[PDB]
Amino acid sequence: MAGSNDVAKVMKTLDGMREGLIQTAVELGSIEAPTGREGAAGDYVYEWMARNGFGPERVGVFDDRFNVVGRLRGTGGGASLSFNSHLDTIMAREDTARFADANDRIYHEAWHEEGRIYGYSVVNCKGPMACWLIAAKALKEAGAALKGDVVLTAVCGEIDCEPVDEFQGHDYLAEDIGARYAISHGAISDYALVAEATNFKPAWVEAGKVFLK
Amino acid sequence: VTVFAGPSRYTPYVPRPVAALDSPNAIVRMAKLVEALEEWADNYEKRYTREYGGGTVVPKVAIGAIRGGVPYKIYAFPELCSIYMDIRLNPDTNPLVVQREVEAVVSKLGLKAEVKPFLFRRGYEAQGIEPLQNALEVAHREVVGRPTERPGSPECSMWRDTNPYNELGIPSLTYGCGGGAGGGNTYFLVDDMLKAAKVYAMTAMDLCNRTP
Ligand SMILES: N[C@@]1(O)CC=C([N+](=O)[O-])C=C1C(=O)O
Ligand SMILES: [Zn+2]
Repeated sequence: MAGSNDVAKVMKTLDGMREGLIQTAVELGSIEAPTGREGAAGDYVYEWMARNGFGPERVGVFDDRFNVVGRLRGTGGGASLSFNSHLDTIMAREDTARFADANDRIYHEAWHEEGRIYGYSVVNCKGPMACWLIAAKALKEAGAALKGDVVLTAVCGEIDCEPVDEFQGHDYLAEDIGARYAISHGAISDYALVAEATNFKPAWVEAGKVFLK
Repeated sequence: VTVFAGPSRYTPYVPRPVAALDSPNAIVRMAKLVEALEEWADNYEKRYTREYGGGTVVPKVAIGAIRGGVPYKIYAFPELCSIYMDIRLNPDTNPLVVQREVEAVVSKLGLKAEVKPFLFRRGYEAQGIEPLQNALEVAHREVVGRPTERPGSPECSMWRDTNPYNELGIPSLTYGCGGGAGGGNTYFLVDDMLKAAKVYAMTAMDLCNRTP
């Protein structure tokens, strides 16, 4: 494994998808999606998945803050693999309390230039998301032979915001309604690759946290 | 007073160890500034103490509030942090002089801060108070039995609505029963209250029968 040169066909198919890759990343990256308002980004991904025949479902605690889960169904008898990236981004309409420069173009937009794609929302995390969205599209369209399912999981509320004191509920929740919620309500698989910007370096330990008032 | 620092980092990337005044975390810098301003405040009230006919003003300073970052997003420390200072002025002190003094405390620490006034009101010594002062004195000696004592400094060094009256050319003094809430006291003797009402009524019967 993997395959024979079933691989070669898929690699060429991906070569031919370079424009889709850039387009998806720019469009996704251009959507305003600070934690608390990921809905519009979610909708984009849902429709993208629907268009491409991945039978997406919105899986969320709130109707405007939800995870999106689709699948490329395998033929049977293989391990399933989830691809996962998050829908929310860092800087809200105005985080003047955190950052002194809470409004630069790079902080709230995304665009294709040279052979680059600019924008914090691309780095974190619409770019890696576009990557496996395209990967799945290629696998599907190349007719790749897969015994196991590929599960496509775009999650809300990855960023470390949390309710506390008088700041409660819908507007301030994050991780509790994101990935763990999506998995607990059906987005399960044998393995999961979380796509984030790591410069092609794999990690498989992470920290926990305790917040103290 | 808003101290600047930064750049902000996601907690797993925060640079340590850093000296407090050099902390990229504005909160940590503000902590040093708070201490220097407390030192400044101790001396400020001494330096600007001033005796008037109407009382001795001991103008005090307190830090009444602080905020930096927001509680519901604490994964990246803030690049700015603000305190809100209550600085009393004797009647002869320009607010700008005080602003400069605070700016100097900041500068000596080598910090960058914005020092912004968001409130200024003047204090006043009454002028031409004598006819009310006298009517009151006579009433007080009669009802209470002894001459009036000069007020403690705190009660001469606060906000009271004598300021707007005096500002507008209406000589005005403050007087009543009980120790002061800011102190703070928690009850009145009914007896004292009655002495106050009688002092007030007598003051009026004197003063309002004098020709203006
Ligand atoms: N001038 C005030 O009314 C305003 C506020 C308080 N206080 O901060 O307790 C006290 C006053 C007082 O001397 O009664
Ligand atoms: Zn991320």
